[PDB]
Amino acid sequence: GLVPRGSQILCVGLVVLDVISLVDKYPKEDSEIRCLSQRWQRGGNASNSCTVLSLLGAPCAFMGSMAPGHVADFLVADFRRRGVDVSQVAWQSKGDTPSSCCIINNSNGNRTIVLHDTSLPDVSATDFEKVDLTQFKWIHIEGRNASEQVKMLQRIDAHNTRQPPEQKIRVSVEVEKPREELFQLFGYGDVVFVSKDVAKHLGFQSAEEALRGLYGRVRKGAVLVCAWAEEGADALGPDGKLLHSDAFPPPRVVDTLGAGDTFNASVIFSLSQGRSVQEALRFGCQVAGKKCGLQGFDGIV
Amino acid sequence: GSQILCVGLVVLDVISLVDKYPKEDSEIRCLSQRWQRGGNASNSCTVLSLLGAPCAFMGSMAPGHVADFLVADFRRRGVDVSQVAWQSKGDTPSSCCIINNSNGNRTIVLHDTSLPDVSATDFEKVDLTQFKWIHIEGRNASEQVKMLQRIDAHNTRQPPEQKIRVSVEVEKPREELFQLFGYGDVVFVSKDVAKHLGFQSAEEALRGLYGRVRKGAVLVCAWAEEGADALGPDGKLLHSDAFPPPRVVDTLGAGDTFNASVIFSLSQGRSVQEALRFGCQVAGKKCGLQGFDGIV
Ligand SMILES: O=c1[nH]c2ccccc2nc1C(F)(F)F
Repeated sequence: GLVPRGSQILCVGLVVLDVISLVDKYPKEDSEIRCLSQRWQRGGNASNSCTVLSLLGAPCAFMGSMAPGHVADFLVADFRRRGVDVSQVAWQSKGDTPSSCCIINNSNGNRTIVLHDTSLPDVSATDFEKVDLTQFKWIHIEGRNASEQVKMLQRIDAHNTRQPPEQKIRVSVEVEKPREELFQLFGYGDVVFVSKDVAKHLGFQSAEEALRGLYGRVRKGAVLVCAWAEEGADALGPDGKLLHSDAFPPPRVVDTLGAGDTFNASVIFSLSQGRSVQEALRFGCQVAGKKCGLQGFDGIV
Repeated sequence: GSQILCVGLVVLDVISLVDKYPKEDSEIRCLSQRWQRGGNASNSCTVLSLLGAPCAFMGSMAPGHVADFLVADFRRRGVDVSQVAWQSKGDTPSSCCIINNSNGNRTIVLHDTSLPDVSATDFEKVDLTQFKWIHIEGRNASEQVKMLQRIDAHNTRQPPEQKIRVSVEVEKPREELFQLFGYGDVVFVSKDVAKHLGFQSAEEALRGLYGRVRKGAVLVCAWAEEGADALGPDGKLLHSDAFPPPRVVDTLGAGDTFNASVIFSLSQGRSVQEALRFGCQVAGKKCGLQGFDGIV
């Protein structure tokens, strides 16, 4: 139906069906064992950020690859359940909709993961060329297929060029996996989110070290953001003033799965609402903190 | 008396095909993913259907989007879902299956959804005149014995020409299930049940457990790559070497393929030797393929 002009936040990236099983002891190959509990969860960075923005009170839309089937059916119903607009999905004729199987040992708490197959093609620049951008006030891209995502990001810059400053689409990028191909995405977006893993792999031993060491890579006037678990988060703008927020840990830590995604979405939300980078770092840390003492995303606000 | 009835589980098998079994706390990526209609009695229905045998499934199912897929698989196959004991409380069971492509080993992490099992009450509603054979997957032993007694009673009232052949499977090493040994013309005992009783071969297990079977019953024990063995009233051991494929890619449901093919051959009046041999034959073809298409 009718989405008002420049009203939505779009998240471009991965959706996956995570089957999570809790077991007494790790299964030995060729065995038939019974789990304590089993959960079917909708995962993926851009998918999780959508759930959060819906819960935060934001009209939001997801854009990722899915193949028609029963896995896609569960995921779409979950998106819809979290009030996410699913009309921009790139429906693929060939490939398997991602599904990862996870095994949690009730004993040592260790996570054994069997990642989804590579069969499904990622969203292309041509798939993206087809999108009428006027309904989006902000577009967020989870770095995956950088070459292609660069063309998408050039398109938003092109769109923006012919628009008044009050009708310009704000853009954020996320470099979460420590893969070389992605490091070119640093040059795009008004807000750049770099992870602890990417920073550590690049050498940096802290968020100040990362932000001071990678700010050169950003486009003129961009804000480089880094969350460092318990150390809270830092942000660095074009003024050179390193901003910081201490973490807001929960009384006890329940589930940290999707905490960075909660951080990203909350920062995007705060900025989209006209708040300062400092007000936004604080908001992000408050919400990502509340989430960690919760099972899933129910009651994060 | 035409159809073959299978009593037991139906489970959604969420399959991931790996090149090597994952190490604890590791993070491997699978080659392919698939959903499959699992559960022992359900797998046996796929096989019987494929062998051209009119069959039916009776098991507990919760209406939903999972069961809708399962029923669409049964229907695509030709399995009579009419006897499904539909429940209201709970969800349909589901399992995570890691299939090692290199050797075909299958690791199953099962989620049993508390779904109430098919009871003697559900079974009394069944018209036993359409059935040629009845196979029961050892689950609620005390409850299934009542279902078995009901079949013997129908048999006493019928000529040897129109009697129902009955087969039982004891797959899990649960002491409740040993009562089933017990009933039925054919009794399938798994290698894992046999090992859990101190037996180190299919021949050992048969010589040991035969005393526990109904008078005139055939006790059958498959032993993976070591083939299968059988023992009847005559006290003569029957053996069948296996039919391994050059490259073993999927052992998920091989035992159910064996059981169903053994039932199929016997239902068609072939000797226990021929049936043993056919079971190994079909279980072998299946191990070289992913799933069940192309086993015939
Ligand atoms: O691995 C196997 N598992 C079986 C399980 C039951 C009956 C026959 C089987 N054959 C094989 C194989 F050796 F032929 F492949």
